[PDB]
Amino acid sequence: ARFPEAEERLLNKKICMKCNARNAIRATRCRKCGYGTLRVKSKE
Amino acid sequence: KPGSMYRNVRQRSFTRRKYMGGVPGSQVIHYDMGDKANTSFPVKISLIVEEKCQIRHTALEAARITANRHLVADTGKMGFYMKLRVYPHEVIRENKSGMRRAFGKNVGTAARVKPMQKIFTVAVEKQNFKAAKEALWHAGQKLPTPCRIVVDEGAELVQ
Amino acid sequence: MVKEIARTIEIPEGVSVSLAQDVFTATGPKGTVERKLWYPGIMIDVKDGEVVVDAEYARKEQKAMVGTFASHIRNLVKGVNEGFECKMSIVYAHFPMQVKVDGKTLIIGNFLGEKKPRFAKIIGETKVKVSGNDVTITGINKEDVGQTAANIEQKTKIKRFDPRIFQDGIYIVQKA
Amino acid sequence: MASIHRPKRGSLAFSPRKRAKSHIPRFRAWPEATGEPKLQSFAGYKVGMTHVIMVDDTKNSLTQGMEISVPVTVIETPAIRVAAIRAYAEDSTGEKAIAEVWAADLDPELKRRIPIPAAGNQAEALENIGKLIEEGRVSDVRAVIYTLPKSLTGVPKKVPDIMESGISARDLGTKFEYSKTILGTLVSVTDVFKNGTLVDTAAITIGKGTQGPVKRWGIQLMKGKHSRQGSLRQVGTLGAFNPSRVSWRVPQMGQMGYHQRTEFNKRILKIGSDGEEVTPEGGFINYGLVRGDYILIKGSVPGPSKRLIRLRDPIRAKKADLGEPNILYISRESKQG
Amino acid sequence: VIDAKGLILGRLASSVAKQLLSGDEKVYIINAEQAIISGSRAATLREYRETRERGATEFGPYFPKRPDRILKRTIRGMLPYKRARGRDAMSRLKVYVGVPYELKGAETVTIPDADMRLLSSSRYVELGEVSQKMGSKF
Amino acid sequence: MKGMRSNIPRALNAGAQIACVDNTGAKVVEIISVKKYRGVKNRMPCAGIGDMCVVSVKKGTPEMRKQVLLAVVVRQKQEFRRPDGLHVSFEDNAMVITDEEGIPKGTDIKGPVAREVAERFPKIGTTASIIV
RNA sequence: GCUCAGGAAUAAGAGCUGAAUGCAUCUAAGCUCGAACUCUGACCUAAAAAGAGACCUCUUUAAGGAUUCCGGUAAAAGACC
RNA sequence: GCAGCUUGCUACCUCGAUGUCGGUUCUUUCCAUCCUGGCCGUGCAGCAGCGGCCAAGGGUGAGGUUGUUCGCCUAUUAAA
RNA sequence: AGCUUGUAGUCCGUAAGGGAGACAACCCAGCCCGUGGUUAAGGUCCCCAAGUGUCGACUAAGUGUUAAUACUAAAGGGCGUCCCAAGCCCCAGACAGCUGGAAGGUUAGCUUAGAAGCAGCUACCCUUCAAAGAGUGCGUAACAGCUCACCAGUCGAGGUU
Ligand SMILES: [K+]
Ligand SMILES: [Mg+2]
Ligand SMILES: [Mg+2]
Ligand SMILES: [Mg+2]
Ligand SMILES: [Mg+2]
Ligand SMILES: [Zn+2]
Repeated sequence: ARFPEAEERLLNKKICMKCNARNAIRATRCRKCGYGTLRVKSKE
Repeated sequence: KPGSMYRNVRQRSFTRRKYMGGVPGSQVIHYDMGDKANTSFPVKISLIVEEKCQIRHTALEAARITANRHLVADTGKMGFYMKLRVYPHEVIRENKSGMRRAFGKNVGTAARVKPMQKIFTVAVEKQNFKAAKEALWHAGQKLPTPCRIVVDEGAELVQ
Repeated sequence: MVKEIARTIEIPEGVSVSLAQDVFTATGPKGTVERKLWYPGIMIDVKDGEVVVDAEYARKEQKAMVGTFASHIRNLVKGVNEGFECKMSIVYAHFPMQVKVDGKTLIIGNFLGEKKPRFAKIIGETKVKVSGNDVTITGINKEDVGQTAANIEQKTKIKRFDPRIFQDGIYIVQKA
Repeated sequence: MASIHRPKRGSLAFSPRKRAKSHIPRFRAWPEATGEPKLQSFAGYKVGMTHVIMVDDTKNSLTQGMEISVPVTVIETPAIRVAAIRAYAEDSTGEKAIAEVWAADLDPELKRRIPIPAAGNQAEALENIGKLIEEGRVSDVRAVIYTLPKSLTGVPKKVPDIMESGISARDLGTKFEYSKTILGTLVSVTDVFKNGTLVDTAAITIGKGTQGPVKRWGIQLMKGKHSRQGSLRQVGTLGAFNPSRVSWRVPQMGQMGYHQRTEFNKRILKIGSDGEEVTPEGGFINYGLVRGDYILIKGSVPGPSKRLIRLRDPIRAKKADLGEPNILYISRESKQG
Repeated sequence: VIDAKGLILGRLASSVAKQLLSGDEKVYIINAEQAIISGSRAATLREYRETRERGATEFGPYFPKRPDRILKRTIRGMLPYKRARGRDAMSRLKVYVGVPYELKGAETVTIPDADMRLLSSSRYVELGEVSQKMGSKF
Repeated sequence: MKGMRSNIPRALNAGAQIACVDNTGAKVVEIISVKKYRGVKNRMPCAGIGDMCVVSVKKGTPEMRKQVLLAVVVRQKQEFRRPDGLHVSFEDNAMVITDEEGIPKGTDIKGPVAREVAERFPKIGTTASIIV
C-alpha cells in the first residue's frame, strides 16, 4: 500500500505555486524564487 | 491600446468640451463606495500617486472595482467608506494619412494627477485598517504610477 | 540586553581539539576528525578544554558565520566523542530489494525489478549495516554520515512514476 | 525565410586538408598496458586485398556459426629492428627527450636514411638511462624501430622507415628491462600482435591531388536547368554578404587524399609465414607476390599498395576476447580476371 | 624573480608592467598557477570561458590556456606591446608554472600590495583552477 | 525491425510502380513512402527487399484502386549479396499487400520470394509457394 | 570496411551539513550528486610557439643536399616518394 | 515591458544606379526548444498527456496545387 | 521618432588648441610667432603625465567601473544587506524549542436506508475553573487513536509589527 516512512520523504513537502520547486514542510517562502505562497504537495 | 500611450504629461490640458467634438463617456460609474452617510470612521487611509501622470477612466474604473470588491468582501457592505477623489477631466485623443492633419480624435478621458496627490481615500474602523491597506494596495496595481498608502486620520489608533 | 557574538564550545574529556593553520582537528576515543574552518573576520581560539568562536565585526554575515562555525565545532567534538547514527528504512511493494555492502558502496539489487543493481557510495569511515529490513549508518563525521544516508536515499529514487503509488526505496527515519 | 536543413558537407574534423608531412603515420596517443611487456606498434607494407571464407565466430551476430565471405587486406610484415631506446622526461611543458642509446650493430641499408650511429656507448648509455630512471628524471621509455623493406619485392625501396613505438608494461623499471632485452633484436609481428585481436591501422591515404569540392567534400551538383548554365561542379555560394569573407568551413578545391588516417578495431584474421598462402594466380596487380611473413586484416585499410601501414594495439576497442578465426578458404584466384 | 603565489592577478600584472616599462630589468614570474583572482568562482569561470571561446578561427582572439601564458597575456594588456617599448618589455618577461629548474633556489620577491590576504572575503579562485577548467595540462 | 543476414540495396524509390504479386486484386501499386525510413534533403524514399511501403493501387479492381495500402517488396532486380558472398538478383520487382504487422492480405503469392523477407516476415514465407 | 566510451567540472534540479532566526531551513559560507552542454579522452593538424623547442647521430673542405639519370605508392607548376 | 522577425510612421544615407520577389546552392548565427538529453509540478496508477525549468551538441526530410513568400493538403517521421 | 513645426540663449555652419575611446555643434578655451612658468576642463593601478592618496561607510551583483548625452530597461517584488523612526510583548520571565492535559459539553438539526464538528445555514453552550471551541491537519459509507488556538514548569535575552 502506502508506507508512512516513504510518504514522509516523498509527499511531505511544499510546492511553490510560481516555479513548482520543492520546499520544506515548514517553509513560508520559496527558496528558488522567494514566492510567498506555497502549497503542500498533493498526495491525492 | 496600452496605457503607456496616454500616460506621460507632455502637453497642456485638453478639457474644454465645447471646443471639441464627441468625447466617449467615462467608464467609472460611482465615486463614493461603502457607507456614504457615515463620517465617524476613526481611521482614514488614502492612496497617493508619486509621479505626475494621466490615469485613464478605464484604469480608474479597474482600480475602483478591485478596491471595492476587497473592501466589501473583508469589512462588509457598509464597514467602510471609499471615495474616488479625482474625476477624468482631460480628453485623450488619438491620430487614427500619416502625419498630415495629425490632430487626433477624442478616444477617452483621463485624470491628470500630480505627485503626492490623493487618488482614493478609505475610512474604516480600527480593526479593518490592514484590510483597507491591502485593498488600496491592490487598487494601485491597476494604476499607471507607483503609489504609496498614507494614514490621514487615526495614526495613533493603528500604532 | 548586551549582544555578544562570540560563542563557546566545551571540549569533553578525552577530546584534544587543535587549530593549527586554518584547519580544525579533533581527536577522541571514537577516532580523529579534521575540518577546514576559515572565514575572514571570524576568529577561533582553543583554550582549556573550550573553543571560542568570535567575529571582529557584528554584521549579519559575521553572526551567521560564527553560528555556523560553532555548530561545526560542536558536531566535530560530538563525533570524536559520541559519534553519530542514522536510521533508514527499506520499503518495497512487489520486488524485494537485495541490499548489501561491498566495502565503500551499498548494492541495491532488484530495485523495482531492475536487472542492474544500484550503487550508493559510503563516505569516510561510515559504518553501514543492513539490519534485516532496515539500515543503520554510523560514523565519527556528521557530514559523512549524513551524506552517506543521503546517497542511499537518492539512489533509490523512482524518477518517472507517480510517487503516490510507487514508493519503493530506502528512507531516512532518523537523521544523524 | 523557412529553411530546409541538410547536414554540413564533409567533416571539419580533418582540417586543414593538406598533404601529410611525412610518408609515415605518426601516432599521437598510446594505449595503456594490460599485461607483460611488449611493443605497442608494428609496421608493415600493404600488398592488396583478397577475401576469405571463415566461420562467423562473432558473438551475438545474426550470421554466427555459418560461413561468411570476409574481404581482407594482406599486409607484409617482415621483422623490424629495435634501433634505439629513448627515455622521456615529463615536466609542465610536456615530455622531452632526455636520453637515447642506439644498438651497437645496425643494418647497412639504414645509411640510406641516416648516417649510421657507431658502436660506441651502449653499456654506459644504458647505465645513464638506468641512473636517470632511478633518480626520477624519466617518465617513460620508447623504442625506436625501422622496417627493412629490402626483403620485399613488390615494395621497390631499400631505405628503412624509422618510427618510435611505445612499450606496454606495468612499471617503468619493467619497461626499461624489456627494452634492454629487445634492443638491437629483430621483432616479429607475432611478438607484437596475436591472431584474432583488434588493432588500429594508420597510414597516409591514397593521394588524389587537387580535387574539386564535389569530390573533396561531396557537395551536390547543380540540378536540372542549373546543370547546364555553366557552374555544374561548383559550390553554389562562397558566403553571405556579411560577414564579408569566405569561411574556412565553405567547401573548396584543394588537396584530396594523401592524409594521415587512423582506423579503429581492424581484426587480425591470420598471421602467416608462407607468402604462397595468399598470393593469387598471376600475382597481386602492380605489386607481385608476397615473399615473407604477412598479416591478414579484416576489411579495408587506409593507403594504396606498398604504403607503410602502422599497426598499434587498439585505443578504443570495445569487444573482449574474440578468439582465433576459423579461416576455411583463402581466395587465391586471379585478381586480374 | 617574482613569486606569484597568493597574489592578485591584476595588481601583480600592473606592478610588473610598470616595472618592465621602467626599463632596467628582466622580470621572472614563478608559480603563475598560484595567482589569485578575486570574485565568485562561478562568475570568474563564466567570464574566462566566454573569453576563451570567443574569437574566429582564422582571425579571432586566441586566448591562451596555460596559467603562465594567461598571466603573460594579462600583463600584455597593460603594455604598449605593439610599440617598440612594449615589445622590448614583453621580451624581458618570463612567466612559469611552478619553478623552472634553472631558477630553482633563486631568491624571490613578492609584491605586498598584490597580496590576497588583503582581500576581505573568500570569493576567489587560483589561476590554475581556471586554466585546468579550460582544459590546460600543466 | 529485425535485421536480415543480407545487405539489400534500397532499389525502389517513391513513385516506382511495382507489380503486386498476390491475389488481393491489386495489379500495380505505386510507392508513396517507405515505413521506418527517415531520409535526408532531396533524397527520395528508398525501398529494397524486406521493406514495408505505403502504396497506392494504380491498377487492379475498382475496389482496390486508389486505395492507400501497405505492401512489402519481396523481389527486386537490383543485386544484393548474401552473407557467403553470393549476389542474388531477380528478373523483376514484386510486392505483396500487408498490414502493419507484416501479414499478407492475400493467400497465395505467384512467383518466388526472397529468403530475407521470408525470415523477416514468416507469414509471407508460409504464404509463398517457393522461397529462393 | 571502421565509426565506443570512461573520467572531470557544471546548468536546471534533487539532497547533506548549517547559521542568521535556540527550532526549522538545499544556502548565507561549506559539501554530495546532477544533462545530447563544457573540459578531458579519441582523431586530424601543429617549431613561424619571437620563450622561434628537446634529444640523439654524423661531420666541419666534411657530413649531407640539389641537378642530370631510370621511375611512381606522388603529382596543375613546384613539391613528395 | 522586451524583440524588431508584421504593417505602419518618418525622410537621416543612397537618384554621375548599393540589380527586384520567390526558389535553388553553400556557410553561419540567435533561442523565445519541434524532436533528441536532464529536470519539476500535476486535477501524474501504467500507457499517454497537460503545464513549466535547464539545455542550441545533433536533427528538423519527401511530395500535390500555387511564382509565391505564407498557407492548404498527402503519406512518412523521433520531430518533420 | 536621430520625427515635425515654434520660441530664448548659445553654438556648429565658419572654431583652432586642451579633454571626454573615437564625438560638426558636450566640457575648458576662442587662436599672431618663440621661449619659460602656473593653471582650466579632465585625470592620477597599467596602457598613460600625475595617488595602488586620506578619512567615514556601502556593494558581493564583475553590479559597477556611462556629466550632457539620439550612445543609459520598466511595473512589480525581495525574512539580500545597511540605516532612521514609531507601536506592542519582555528577568511580576517574552520570542522559538523541551516536557505535561485537550476527562463535563453534543452522537448540535440535515430529504434519500448512508458524510451525526471539515456540503451546510447560527451562540451571554456549562455554575465556575491557572486549564478544554459550535473546529486549524495526512485521515472516517455513520463513530476513533495520531496535529492545534491555550494558562502550567524549563534553561534566560531580547522578540515582533
Ligand atoms: K538558416
Ligand atoms: Mg553649447
Ligand atoms: Mg555651406
Ligand atoms: Mg561661431
Ligand atoms: Mg576641438
Ligand atoms: Zn518558487
